[PDB]
Order: sequence, then structure tokens, then C-alpha cells
Amino acid sequence: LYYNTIISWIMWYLFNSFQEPLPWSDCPLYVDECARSSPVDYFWYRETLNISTSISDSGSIQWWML
Amino acid sequence: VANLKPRISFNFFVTAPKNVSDIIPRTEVEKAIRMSRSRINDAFRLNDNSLEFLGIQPTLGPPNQPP
Ligand SMILES: *[C@@H]1O[C@H](CO)[C@@H](O[C@@H]2O[C@H](CO)[C@@H](O)[C@H](O)[C@H]2NC(C)=O)[C@H](O)[C@H]1NC(C)=O
Ligand SMILES: *[C@@H]1O[C@H](CO)[C@@H](O)[C@H](O)[C@H]1NC(C)=O
Repeated sequence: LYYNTIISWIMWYLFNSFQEPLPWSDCPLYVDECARSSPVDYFWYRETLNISTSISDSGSIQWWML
Repeated sequence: VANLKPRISFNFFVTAPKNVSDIIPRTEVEKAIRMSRSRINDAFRLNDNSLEFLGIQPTLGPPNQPP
């Protein structure tokens, strides 16, 4: 059940691998969150996960993730 | 031009042609450098990062790959 969610994430990163400047290469013009840490840490938690701050915080099915 | 260092640093200001008492305020000099910076950099094989006007920040970076 969870190994097929991890493969779901892998093939999201494989589809985004067809851009000379890979999309986890630069900051989104620059998001303070993204400005802190790095673009990679931003592409995973925001651009890919749209992660919350708690397990008590569930939201909307991420269409691209689905 | 003042304060030439081996770092290749120095300070400059501008005056009116035939008037040493007339000093162009920085704001106008910043605007002029912003207008002609592509040309000034190309005249020195420099790229804004190599040629830095402290107090004048480059703001022309359009990012776009997948429409
Ligand atoms: C040269 O520039 C100086 C500085 O702008 C001029 O001095 C000013 O001139 C104006 C106009 O006469 C006066 O209102 C100011 O009170 C002057 N004081 C300053 C700002 O220094 C000067 O007149 C200019 N003269 C020439 C020969 O161009
Ligand atoms: C998910 O993304 C939406 C915008 O599409 C945003 O409003 C929401 O706060 C995000 N949720 C989390 C927890 O990141």
C-alpha cells in the first residue's frame, strides 16, 4: 500500500526530468520559505507535497499526486 | 574616481560638463547605470556579478521552461 505511494512520487520526479534547468534547480520568484533552506527542499515539501505542519492537518487530494 | 584598490574597487561620482560645483545626485546615476548596464558590462567582458555597482541591484532574471 505504501511502497506504491513511494513509486507514485518517484514517477512524479521522472516526469519532471525533461527540463534543461530541472524544476528543483531554482527558487520560485523568491518565496521566503524557498529562499530559506534550498529550492530542492522547496520542490519536495511545497511543489510536490504541499505538506502541512501536523498529522492533525489533512486537506485536499493533490490532483497531480492522485 | 577615488579609492582605487588591487581588488579592482573604487568610488566614482559625476559632475556637469563645465561646472565642478554641479554633482549629479546618486539616484540619476543609478537610473543611468540601470539603463546602460548591458552595454557597460559588454564593454568589459563583465556580467553584472563580475562588475558590481554597490547599491545598484540587478533585477532582470525571467525564469520559464515548461509553458
Ligand atoms: C554649478 O552648479 C552649482 C551646484 O548646483 C550651482 O550652485 C547653485 O546654483 C543655483 C542656481 O544659481 C542656486 O540656486 C544654488 O543656491 C547654488 N548652490 C548650490 C546648490 O551649490 C551653480 O550655480 C552652477 N553654476 C554653473 C556655472 O553652472
Ligand atoms: C495545499 O495547496 C493549496 C493551494 O493549492 C494551499 O491553499 C494549501 O494551504 C496547501 N496545503 C498545505 C498543508 O500545504
